[PDB]
Amino acid sequence: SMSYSWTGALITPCSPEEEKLPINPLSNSSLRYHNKVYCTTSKSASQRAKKVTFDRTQVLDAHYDSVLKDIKLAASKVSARLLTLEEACQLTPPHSARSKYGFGAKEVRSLSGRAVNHIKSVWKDLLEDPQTPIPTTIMAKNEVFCVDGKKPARLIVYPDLGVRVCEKMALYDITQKLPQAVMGASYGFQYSPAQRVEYLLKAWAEKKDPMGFSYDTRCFDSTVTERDIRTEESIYQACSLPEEARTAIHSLTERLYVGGPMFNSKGQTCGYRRCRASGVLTTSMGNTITCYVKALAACKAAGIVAPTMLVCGDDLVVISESQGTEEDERNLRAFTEAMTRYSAPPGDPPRPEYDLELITSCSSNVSVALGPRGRRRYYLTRDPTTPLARAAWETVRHSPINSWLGNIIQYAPTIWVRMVLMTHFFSILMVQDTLDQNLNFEMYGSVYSVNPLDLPAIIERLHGLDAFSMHTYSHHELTRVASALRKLGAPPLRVWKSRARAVRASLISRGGKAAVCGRYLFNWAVKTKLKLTPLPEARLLDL
Ligand SMILES: CCNc1cc2oc(-c3ccc(F)cc3)c(C(=O)NC)c2cc1-c1ccc(OC)c(C(=O)NC2(c3ncc(F)cn3)CC2)c1
Repeated sequence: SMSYSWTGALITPCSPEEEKLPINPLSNSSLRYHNKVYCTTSKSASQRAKKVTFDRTQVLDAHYDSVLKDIKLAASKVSARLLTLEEACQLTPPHSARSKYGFGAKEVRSLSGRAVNHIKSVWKDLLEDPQTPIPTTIMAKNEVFCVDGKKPARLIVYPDLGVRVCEKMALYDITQKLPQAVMGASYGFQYSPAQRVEYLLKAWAEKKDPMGFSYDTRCFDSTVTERDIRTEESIYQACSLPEEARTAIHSLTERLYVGGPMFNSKGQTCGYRRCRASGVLTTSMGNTITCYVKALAACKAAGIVAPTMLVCGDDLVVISESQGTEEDERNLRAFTEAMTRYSAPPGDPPRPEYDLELITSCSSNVSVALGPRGRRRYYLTRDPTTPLARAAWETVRHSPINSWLGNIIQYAPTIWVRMVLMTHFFSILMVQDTLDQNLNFEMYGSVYSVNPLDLPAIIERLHGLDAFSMHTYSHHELTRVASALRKLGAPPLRVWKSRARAVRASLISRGGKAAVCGRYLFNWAVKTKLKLTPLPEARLLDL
């Protein structure tokens, strides 16, 4: 069947949109930035709709059946509970999109009578009706990118706030338990960046002759079939559950997850979906389990020797025993053919790598830096151009949600985070006098809140003390930040190093947590190094 059907009505915005920042004609830097940086808007929504609309074909085999049976068996050992109406209301984030029924996240969170009783009828309706399609809204995401053409806008498909609370009642406990239970160590979302690196280093070292590859499915959400979604439901039903959860899970699968009509921001019918909805509670878990099932089966079909797998939604990495370059190349082609048969076709074909550092997954790669005594430290990095471009977007566009503080947290050991992002961020917090204030930031389709003064403790907990002493960066990391700065029209590293010395001194002068930030985060900026010791604060819980 077709992944989507369309009526011709536009995917409409709800906010003012901007494809490009206005150019300053007397600035060459403004010109370089204008030539390279763009924001996705509703205007490209139709181009995305064309790319994601296609017929799916699925051919399953004994390799697929065998893997599916094993994950159902592991799922059968899990016991999960219903969340009460109150717990599910409490799990709603402060600014979750308001309901069409005249109530927002504030009424849900505070348990206001009308919001609670509206959700109660949505819940009872799921128990008595297993068939009526649930309506959804389709919206074009506004994301900043750097060219090399332009990526069209990604689409978000989500049900009403009242339905979102009900999904949590039925499946929240499952999302917190099922992935780790059925995938074990392969479950990608259980690791901090230092633990992920440790996992990859152990996977690499345990092979006699390692080979690794990453796989990208072309438009994964659209490749998910109705049969794939009903299979996810049978995985969920393999768990031990209250009968009320079983009924609600079945109704959610048939009325929402398998498909349904999509409406734009104006209430006009946009189309009909017959694939994965991007904005449902089960998107991340469903994608991770389904990608894992299809990939493990494809590994068996291709004759991949001793695979160690790491799965993050549709992002997958397989580290295995190399059979030599010719056989590895034949095996990756057979893996791709099996993946395509299972309806998970490739975007870019996979390539075997014989150095862990050469694999790109979740836009990232492992890099090596030397410590002050010459010890090799391994950490995750990425090309810094798009994160730096996103950081710059907000200097002319003061957004209430920062789209680059997530980079400081995830990529804290990197040259580009330490020298540029940290320097710029702490500078702007001191100019605005917002240092000690909690701020909102986006991280993998979620709006988190963090206090900037807690950054040294958060970083040590997620990366270790090593994040504050990556002394000698690789030639590639050095070239990557220098080219990114040049391409965006930004000042070079020598300027950032001078600015960091002033930022370090200004933070130290404020004392307390601001002085800890200055001493730990900017030790790279001084020749007379302080001896950085473990933070007792890092021995606290962020998760
Ligand atoms: C570093 C850039 N990000 C990432 C870099 C990555 O590089 C590879 C990777 C690269 C090369 C390889 F050869 C193999 C693999 C990844 C992979 O697994 N591909 C299969 C991968 C995933 C993320 C990622 C995604 C979502 C997250 O979050 C959902 C997080 C996170 O770390 N979130 C945080 C947290 N999560 C869990 C936890 F317990 C503590 N902290 C801190 C807030 C990270």
